[PDB]
Amino acid sequence: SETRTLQKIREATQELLKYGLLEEASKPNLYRIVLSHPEEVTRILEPLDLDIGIDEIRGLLYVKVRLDETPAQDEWAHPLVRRQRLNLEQSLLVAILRQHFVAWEQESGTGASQAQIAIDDLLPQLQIYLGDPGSESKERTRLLTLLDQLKGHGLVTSPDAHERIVIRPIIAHLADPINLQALLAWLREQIAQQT
Amino acid sequence: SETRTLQKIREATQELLKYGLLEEASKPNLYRIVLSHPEEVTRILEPLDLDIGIDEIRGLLYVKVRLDETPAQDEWAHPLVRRQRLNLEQSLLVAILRQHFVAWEQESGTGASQAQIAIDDLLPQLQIYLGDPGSESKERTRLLTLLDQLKGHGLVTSPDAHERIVIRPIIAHLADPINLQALLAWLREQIAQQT
Amino acid sequence: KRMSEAKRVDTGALVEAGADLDDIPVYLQRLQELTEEALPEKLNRFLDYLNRSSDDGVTQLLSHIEHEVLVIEERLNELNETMFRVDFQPDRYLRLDTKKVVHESLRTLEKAQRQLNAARFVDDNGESHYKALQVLVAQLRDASERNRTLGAKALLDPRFRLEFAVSVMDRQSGNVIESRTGSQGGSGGEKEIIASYVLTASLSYALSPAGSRYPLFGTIILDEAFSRSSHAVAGRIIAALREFGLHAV
Amino acid sequence: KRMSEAKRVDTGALVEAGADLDDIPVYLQRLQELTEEALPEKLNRFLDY
Amino acid sequence: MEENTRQRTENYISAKNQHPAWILLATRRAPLVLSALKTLFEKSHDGIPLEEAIQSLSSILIEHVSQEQYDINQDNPFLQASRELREWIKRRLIVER
Amino acid sequence: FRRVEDSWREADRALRQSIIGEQYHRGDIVERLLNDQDALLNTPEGRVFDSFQQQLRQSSELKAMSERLRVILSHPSASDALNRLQRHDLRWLVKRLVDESQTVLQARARSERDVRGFMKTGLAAEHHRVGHLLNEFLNLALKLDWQRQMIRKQEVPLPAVGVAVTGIPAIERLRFKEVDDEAEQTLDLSNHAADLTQIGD
Amino acid sequence: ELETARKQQQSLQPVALSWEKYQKQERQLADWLTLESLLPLWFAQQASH
Repeated sequence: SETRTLQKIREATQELLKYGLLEEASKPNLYRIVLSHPEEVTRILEPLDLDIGIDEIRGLLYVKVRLDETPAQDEWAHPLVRRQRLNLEQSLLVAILRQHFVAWEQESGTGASQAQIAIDDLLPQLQIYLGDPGSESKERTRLLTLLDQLKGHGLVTSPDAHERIVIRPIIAHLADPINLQALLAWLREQIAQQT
Repeated sequence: SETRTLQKIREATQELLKYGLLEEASKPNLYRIVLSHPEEVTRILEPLDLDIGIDEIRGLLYVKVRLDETPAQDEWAHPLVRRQRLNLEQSLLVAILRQHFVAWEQESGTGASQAQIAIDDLLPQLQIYLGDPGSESKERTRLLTLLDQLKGHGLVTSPDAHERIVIRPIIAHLADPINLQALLAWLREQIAQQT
Repeated sequence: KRMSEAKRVDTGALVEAGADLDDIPVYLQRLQELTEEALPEKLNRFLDYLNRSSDDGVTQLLSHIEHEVLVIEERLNELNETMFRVDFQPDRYLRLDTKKVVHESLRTLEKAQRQLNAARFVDDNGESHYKALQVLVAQLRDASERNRTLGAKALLDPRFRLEFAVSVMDRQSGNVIESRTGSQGGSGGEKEIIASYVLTASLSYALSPAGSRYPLFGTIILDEAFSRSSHAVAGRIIAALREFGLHAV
Repeated sequence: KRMSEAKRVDTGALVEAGADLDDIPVYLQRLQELTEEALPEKLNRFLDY
Repeated sequence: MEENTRQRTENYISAKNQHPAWILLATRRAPLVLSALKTLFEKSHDGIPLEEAIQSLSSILIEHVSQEQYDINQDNPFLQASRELREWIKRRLIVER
Repeated sequence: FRRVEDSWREADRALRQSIIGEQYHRGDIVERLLNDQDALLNTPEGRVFDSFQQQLRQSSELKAMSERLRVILSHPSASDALNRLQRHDLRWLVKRLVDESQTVLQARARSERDVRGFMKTGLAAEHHRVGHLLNEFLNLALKLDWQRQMIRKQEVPLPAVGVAVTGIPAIERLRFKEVDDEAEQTLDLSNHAADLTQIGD
Repeated sequence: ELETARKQQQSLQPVALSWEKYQKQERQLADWLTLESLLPLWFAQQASH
């Protein structure tokens, strides 16, 4: 009797809401389905106070909090974005991963979603900032905790049998140069407060 | 895109999704917003394969599965709704609350008078059916952990100053009551047997 | 013309620019930046530093392998000390020894290291040193790639640098008539007893906490090596096993 | 811009001449020789092998 | 040479406050820790595997339960050994790789 | 040599912390690596390390020293001279020096790793903008007091992208412990003795 | 990397030299063109006188 949204559209929208993002490289069918009715998906998100960005160059479709009247204080207050706010150690690791991601992008162009890094390369980097407790196992545990928390936000695949991970393309949009300037201005503010 | 959905309507929908329920007793405004906008609410839920079940006498609103039966298999695997299976203690407390709330609804009528019970009444029953973890303090800690978790699932409130909780009307719509009561019968059978 | 010439060698900077008047600005901007970096001036310094650092790494690794070989050679003396205690035949005790493997890969490594050491002195801004270092690192990388081949193990695996030999010694004198090396002899019973005996001695030495000649964990497990052995050689096996302080199953 | 590009992609058939208009005769001789002889001949050798 | 004299007390003030060895010699519990650590590293030169090190340490500390004059673990010597290894890593006495 | 090992750790760490400096041209980083390695070499412990390295080129002398050590500790007087631990250590001192110097080389190769990382920066335009931004941010990061706990777990204003909604709390998703698993297994501790006669002839 | 930087600088320097030479020529020619515009007025003054 009443209208039913295309069952495939329902599948795609619910799946994208579940995982928060959707990549052609591993889920092409739903990715294309959304790309076939982007108006429909956007309308579906409007009640949720959500929105859908696009990046066809790397093959990502990611959710983002709507901004029609959203408080500019922080979109994180939205009741349905369940994962918690990012923090500045996670932000330092995010910056390192973003630098590696852009380096890989230059190397292979947009290439494939496989922008990989060996975990052993991260340890020298964070060592400089978070310190050096002198116990390789302790620093590795700290690094893996940070990486797991980042995967909670969906920016890196968990460690695998080769101790390698793939920086998810979503990283490019979280460390968008505009967001980078915002965070950088706030970080300069805090450095001034350090006085 | 086109004009927006009412900000009040979207707020109420997001609240109902966060908590899985809405109440006239505590949130009559969002509750009446959802009621006065049922077609819009269900349309918003339609892409999600979601819907809202209602009980005006109990002052209860809650989310429920809109899924077609056996599109993939006879048992529903809604991506946005993970079907957690509780541990034994939580199941026992759920059965206790179900039967006690039913009895209170017999006594006062359906949803006419809030169902209530005291922590001190509960603890001895948990000790009887489960066994002493080692002290009264551990019993209270375990009971409060169970209550906090269930309140997370919207089933119970927090203890008041007198340390009495009110049973949430959501209990009336649990999935498998047969399993609950069979487990309760088996639990009494086993406490009888193991002695 | 020269704009196009510059593009022929560009990598990653002039890509965004054409080859005409409007592009001259960015060309000269990057020329300024490149000259500011002054990188081309470092050439000889960095070449010599690379030579030094990679030479240090390569020589240290090779000497480390050689010292591993020496450690193994001393382990042989330790086990020989253990084996001198017991008899293999009534008037004889077993002893070990090692020769130095002669192989193509190790010989090539020797030649390349000779050239590398000869290449330090050549007053050539370190070019010949770099050539020798490149060929030696080529050997190392080749070996590390095809590790299962005999040459790769002969190079990077310490023990394969040695050939193991076993002999039977006169209790009262240095007299020796026996050798299990090069040509095993293929004896269908003697090889089995020899292997079981040497294995028992080594296993006892490993099992014995330092200083003590007696194993702390006396138990050992064995199998149809006896079936391959005759009655007399099997009895020799049991006698040797008991004499080394081993209780067995 | 065209002839300079040709010299870059060149494979020993244009290095003997420069990148000015006086070299045009060699450019054209090589162009026609390669277009008529080289392409069909190489394609047929490739196909036969 | 007197300039070195004036500057030197800065060096010794810093070391007494900062350098690991001097701080260790200063602490009330110095002799027990030093003896145990010497015992551990003495009998091997390759660097102890952490599990072996902590087991040997829990064995050593048990010998010193007779030394009641300083801390004795009443219930779980292994936990004590693990805690002491953590602590000595924290003081940069032992770095593990 | 243990002290040399720390000196090289700190030289390498300084090289890294300076490499973060945005204003450092590529030539500046190359110059810093070269000059820092030279200075570390020239310092006294650097001279010790350098002379030991030169001994490696002249390996026959180190081999002769190890051989003589071997002949020394075997002589009976050696038994009285030292406990077995010291004899063990001294003979393999020649190898032990080789091992320890390896640790410094690891730091040098590690530093060359970051040098190589900073060499390749011929970025595209957008890559170049984000690279400027990231280097600025990382320089700003060094000055924070990382060791403190509260600094690390402070929130940042980074926007939420990739946001995922999850855990929709539908009461109908609830399932409960089911006790059909109680199938018991007997503890058959009886002695399953043997039967000698059954054995074959 | 150092080798390629050397080559790039070596090849780029001639470009800058030619650019500056051409710029000199271009200012010279621009001024010379400006001279051609004043010619009618000078000879007009002479003709009137």
